[PDB]
Amino acid sequence: GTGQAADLKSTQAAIDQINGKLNRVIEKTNEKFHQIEKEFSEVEGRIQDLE
Amino acid sequence: DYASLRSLVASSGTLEFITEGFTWTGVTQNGGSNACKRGPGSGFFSRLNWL
Ligand SMILES: *[C@@H]1O[C@H](CO)[C@@H](O)[C@H](O)[C@H]1NC(C)=O
Repeated sequence: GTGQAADLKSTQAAIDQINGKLNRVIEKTNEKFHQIEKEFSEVEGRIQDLE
Repeated sequence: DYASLRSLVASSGTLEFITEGFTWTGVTQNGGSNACKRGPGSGFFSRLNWL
């Protein structure tokens, strides 16, 4: 007759590759605490334009 | 702080000057100088009033 079946090893090989890069993209996010001020209230000029 | 002033005026994009009614009682207004010759004789900073 007519049948259909999937190959586990070829599908697993592709998933192992994508899960590897999915780990590579979300791994160890930077941890920043006391930084600089980015939103300002009034004009300051030289230092503010550089910040 | 010449740099800070030059930056904010540049970011403003308008030299629009609205003259106001300042009451300077007991002092002589509109002083002139030799180095600031405007037109015929002595002149002044157009947006400044020397008391
Ligand atoms: C400049 O400022 C305003 C323009 O909106 C006007 O009322 C004023 O008379 C102008 N003065 C000169 C000298 O251009």
